[PDB]
Amino acid sequence: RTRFPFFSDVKGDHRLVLAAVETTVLVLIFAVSLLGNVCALVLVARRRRRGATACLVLNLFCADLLFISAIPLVLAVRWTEAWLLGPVACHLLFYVMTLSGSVTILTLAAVSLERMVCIVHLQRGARAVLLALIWGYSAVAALPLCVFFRVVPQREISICTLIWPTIPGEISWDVSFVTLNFLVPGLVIVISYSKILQITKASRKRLTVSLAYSESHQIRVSQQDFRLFRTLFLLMVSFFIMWSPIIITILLILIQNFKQDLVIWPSLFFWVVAFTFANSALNPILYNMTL
Amino acid sequence: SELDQLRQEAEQLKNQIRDARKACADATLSQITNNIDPVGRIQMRTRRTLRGHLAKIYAMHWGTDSRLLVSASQDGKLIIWDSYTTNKVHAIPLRSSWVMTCAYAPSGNYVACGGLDNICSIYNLKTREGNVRVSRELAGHTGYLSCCRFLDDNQIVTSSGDTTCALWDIETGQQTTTFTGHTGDVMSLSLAPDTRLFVSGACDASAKLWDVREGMCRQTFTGHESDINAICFFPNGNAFATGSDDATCRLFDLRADQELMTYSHDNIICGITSVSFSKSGRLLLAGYDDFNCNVWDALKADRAGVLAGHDNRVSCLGVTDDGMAVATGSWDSFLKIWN
Amino acid sequence: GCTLSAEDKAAVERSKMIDRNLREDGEKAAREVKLLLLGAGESGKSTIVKQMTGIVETHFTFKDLHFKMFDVGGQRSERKKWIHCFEGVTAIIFCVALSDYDLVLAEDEEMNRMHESMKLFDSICNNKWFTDTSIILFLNKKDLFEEKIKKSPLTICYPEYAGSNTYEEAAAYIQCQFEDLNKRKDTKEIYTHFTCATDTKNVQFVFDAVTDVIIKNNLKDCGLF
Amino acid sequence: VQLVESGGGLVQPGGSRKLSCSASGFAFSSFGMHWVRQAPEKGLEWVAYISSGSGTIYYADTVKGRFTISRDDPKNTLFLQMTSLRSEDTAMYYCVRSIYYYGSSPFDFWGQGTTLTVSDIVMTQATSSVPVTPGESVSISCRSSKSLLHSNGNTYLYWFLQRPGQSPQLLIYRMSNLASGVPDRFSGSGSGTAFTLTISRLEAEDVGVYYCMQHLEYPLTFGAGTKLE
Amino acid sequence: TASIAQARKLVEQLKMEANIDRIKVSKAAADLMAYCEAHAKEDPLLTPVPASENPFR
Ligand SMILES: CCCCCCCCC[C@H](O)CCCCCCCC(=O)O
Repeated sequence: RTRFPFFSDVKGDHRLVLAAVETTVLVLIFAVSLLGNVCALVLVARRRRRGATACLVLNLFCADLLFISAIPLVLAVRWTEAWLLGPVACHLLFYVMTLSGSVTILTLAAVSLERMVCIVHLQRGARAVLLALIWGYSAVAALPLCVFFRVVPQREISICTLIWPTIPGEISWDVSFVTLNFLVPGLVIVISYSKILQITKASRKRLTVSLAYSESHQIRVSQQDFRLFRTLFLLMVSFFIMWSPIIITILLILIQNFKQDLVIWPSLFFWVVAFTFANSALNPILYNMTL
Repeated sequence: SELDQLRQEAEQLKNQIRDARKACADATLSQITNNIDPVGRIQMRTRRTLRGHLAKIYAMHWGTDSRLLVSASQDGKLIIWDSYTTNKVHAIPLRSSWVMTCAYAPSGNYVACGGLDNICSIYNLKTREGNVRVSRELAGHTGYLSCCRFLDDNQIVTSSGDTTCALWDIETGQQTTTFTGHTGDVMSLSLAPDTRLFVSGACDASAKLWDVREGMCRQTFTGHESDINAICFFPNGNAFATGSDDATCRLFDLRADQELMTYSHDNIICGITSVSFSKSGRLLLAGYDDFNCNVWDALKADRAGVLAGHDNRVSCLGVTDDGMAVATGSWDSFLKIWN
Repeated sequence: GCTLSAEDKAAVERSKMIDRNLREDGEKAAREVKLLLLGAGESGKSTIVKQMTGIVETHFTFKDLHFKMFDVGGQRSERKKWIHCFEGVTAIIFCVALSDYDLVLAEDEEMNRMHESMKLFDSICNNKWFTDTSIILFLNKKDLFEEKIKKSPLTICYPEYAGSNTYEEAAAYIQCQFEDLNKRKDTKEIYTHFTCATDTKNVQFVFDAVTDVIIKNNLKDCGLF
Repeated sequence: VQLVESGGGLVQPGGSRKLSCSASGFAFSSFGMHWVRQAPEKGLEWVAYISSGSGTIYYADTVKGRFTISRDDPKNTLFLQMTSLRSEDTAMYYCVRSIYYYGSSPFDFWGQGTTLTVSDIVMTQATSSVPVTPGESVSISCRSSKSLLHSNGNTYLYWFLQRPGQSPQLLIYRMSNLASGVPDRFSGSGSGTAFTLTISRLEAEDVGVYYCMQHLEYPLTFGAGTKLE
Repeated sequence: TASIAQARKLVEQLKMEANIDRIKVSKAAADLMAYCEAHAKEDPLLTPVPASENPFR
């Protein structure tokens, strides 16, 4: 009966200065992400003279655009206490946000798997059936997030909350959504980058036995094995530090069903989401390094 | 003493040659053709793009019907193109992926190719078995074969990297005539419209006009400061078009025996890979290492157009015998039919 | 597609079949490793090609990897006019002779032919086409150098050398002198190896060095490097 | 170049029969192949066609759905499977070579023949038989339903010649060209729907039946056949 | 040994090159100008003729 609001603040703590700080944070995030992602998109499009994973990255650069284009709606809502927007926006805003999130995670995992298989099965010396399939899983898996949003006054304020006719699947959907959109992708990335590192260090230890390295040349390679391991580590932990928080708050929202407590603060959910929108500005940096 | 006396005699004879050339000059080409109307602006659009090569494209040649094309690439492929419909009439796998020249017979029955194996192979296009097969391999050169050109019928002239050119006999397979007199690698050949005289340009910054029947050089033109990569005839067969590595084109002449025009620009530091004229002899199209082609206006010096559709070095040019198109090949494995 | 005659439809079908054949043959040729083999006079290229008229291509296979070695030693012409043909090969196999510090050129008895070999190495590793191609330097005839160094000091070739004339460190000095000619230490790497006349690990070393080259090229194009 | 074909013989109606043609002397894998049958009434009419890539198969709109045509490149053999043989399907069958690119001869070489007995634009010839005189030239006329001149400039009219006891031989393709090995006495002209073929000096080997054909669109239709004796 | 023969051959080639008649450069310039003026109407690249006769449009 006590539905949990999503994007709504009582604003009983501060006189709209919190609204000002949320607006400035969101507007700077939106501006930086728009500019950076469009610049990365155009420069990566510019060098399409060869191949080398220049297709799956554009998918990611577009998904971050969907995030940052869905941002202004919540930016506006934070000013209005209730869900004053048309009762069709809630059927669409959260759906597009979840779709963009799931495709960003899946394209990260697919880029990592492509890189690993390229390195392992030597390239020199399948994609449009994959882009469609990852865009296809997300739309069918995020579908229960567009039909189960009923705008109901909670008090009298409309809250655009989520409810489930099937109380049975409230646990089954989230468990399947977290496991196959945050667990599978993470393990794939981890094993792919671990295999890449293993291959690189197995190749190197085979030459040093064969005396292919002199002095003052064995201290430039150690300046380049460390630099590789410090790039394959920034990729493997930015995934688990930016997409981990959003996943965590979904579980606590579910477990709030049986907790019957105040485990989630009134403004906690918005801040976690505001953190995740930063990840749409980080991706045109990590996956466009050394350019 | 005799060697020094002979060297002094050669030097004084060269001085006499220079004096004779300077005496036969009245006014340069920039003075007589000053009052003619300018060409203005020449714009061309890429009508067709011929895809299918998977390596750098080193040579091309137009058919005498001005519709069929041949192109040679480093992936060991000689491809016959239908320019109008982009269709591939033939695909010939060379025995050697190192090919740097190709020619298409004026009668259309044969094609030729050569490269780093010092052998000019000839393929018969119109056979009774339906396939294209090697008719004759011409061997006898010691330096890389840099250019080949079919004569009127059943004869080919080839210029190689061993400072010697050779006129062959495809019926037998031996050098009918050997032309010597270059001190550097010969990189380009051109044939007169009457097909009795031809011109070879070499790395010695020289271009020699030979006689096919006699087999002995007639005239020698110098003036360039680096290697020569391109050579061509004017449509009336009485002028040159030399492209060098020092970013300059020059317009020589066979009767006046003296250079006439220099096509250069301060903004151009790259060499010239290919040079050709238009049908009327008014437009001189030159390939460049600046990833583009320049359309100069002969009888003048100002530029007339830029063909910048490529994203790599333009290696080969060609204007149809009809004069309706200008194909262009580059190292990005694309031909473009401009018009 | 609709205003084509029957003959033009058949012509377009023929063009498409030719395109398919070109694509298949071009996928076949991107799975072969091409190695431009260089050297100087009497460097040891002959024994290298044995233990493992223009260009002379050579084919061999080692552990499901096909190699092509494009020797251009017998072609005497300007390198400036055909060296860009090989822009795009995986690696360059440059062979020199260690026992060449006491011999001299037949044409001119000076510069001991080893500064002449270093001239070619400098000219080849500083090219404007080979700015991204690794090198596999083979120092040939190491067994004959051992006796040659015990009788004649290495300072004959190198006035500025200062060290004891033993093999284990004279070889290091000459290796360093050859490697110091590199001007781009980040883009390209030199994989030096000391080989004898009766050594059987040269093809294995070429295989290891070329897998390393390929892995680095892949990491470079993927963006990870 | 030789195409040898077999599989004929007396067959009862309602059965099945496979005609097999073996090619020896050319790259069979790059040639489209036809089948042209001729009843004893001296009428050539097209049957089927298979392209070079073993696709794009066509059939005449008289026997479609009953005959199948297939090719085998490793064995270089062309099969025609024939089912439900009717009483009107008795004829002599010829296998025809064909190649299509810019400037080829699509009906250059014909088969040898196979006698089989059972127990749309139209091309019309002028006459059925013409008196001959070696001194004067001989002109043969031919007309079509509509114009054969396509928008690309080609006029897809062919000309054949069947000598007694032999196979038809190509003489002129696209109404203005001449085949390989044919003497230059023959010439062809015409415009639109009416075409003509001129022979300068008629000889002993110039007698026989002359046939028209169009390749503008399928099905291919032949003429009645002018008999020069 | 063969160097003096090569020098003699070079001198002979220069001598035969020294017995070639030459016309003044004005005549050659006039001939080139007349040839370019005589073919100015039949050059598709020089004059952008309408697409009626163009086979690539
Ligand atoms: C990493 C996961 C996929 C990307 C998430 C994108 C970030 C913002 C969208 C969130 O999906 C929140 C939308 C409503 C809460 C749904 C779960 C509620 C329940 O059933 O407990």
